[PDB]
Amino acid sequence: LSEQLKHCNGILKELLSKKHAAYAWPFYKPVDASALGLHDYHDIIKHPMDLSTVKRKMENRDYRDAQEFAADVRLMFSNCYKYNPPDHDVVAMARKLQDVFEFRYAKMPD
Ligand SMILES: Cc1sc2c(c1C)C(c1ccc(Cl)cc1)=N[C@@H](CC(=O)OC(C)(C)C)c1[nH]nc(C)[n+]1-2
Ligand code: NI
Ligand code: NI
Repeated sequence: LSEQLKHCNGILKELLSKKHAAYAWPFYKPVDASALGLHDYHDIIKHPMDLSTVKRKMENRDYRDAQEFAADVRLMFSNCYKYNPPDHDVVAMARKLQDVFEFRYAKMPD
């Protein structure tokens, strides 16, 4: 399951890669709610998450198993789906990146 964590790290690297940058970019760093004018963001989203935070957690050996990693990546998407109306541009981006994630996560070594 060090094997499994390596698969997770590969997925993370892919999500951050140029291949997917057109839709991944909003998820690169924490939402800066004040900068964006989203003064209700932290009232609605109790547990912010983004790919830089996932990357720091992976580098620090925070995640003890693949399931913990996947829960954080999915939290990041869920936050987007919670905050924004379903027809929003950023939601379309989240759905695309989540498709990339879920398909490759499903290829986890046993
Ligand atoms: C850096 C980031 S983080 C992010 C966004 C941006 C820009 C965008 C966004 C990204 C891409 C495109 Cl084409 C459009 C919007 N939207 C906001 C919510 C919003 O409504 O913000 C505006 C007030 C529209 C700025 C949002 N929700 N969740 C996330 C992760 N984001
Ligand atoms: Ni550990
Ligand atoms: Ni989960």
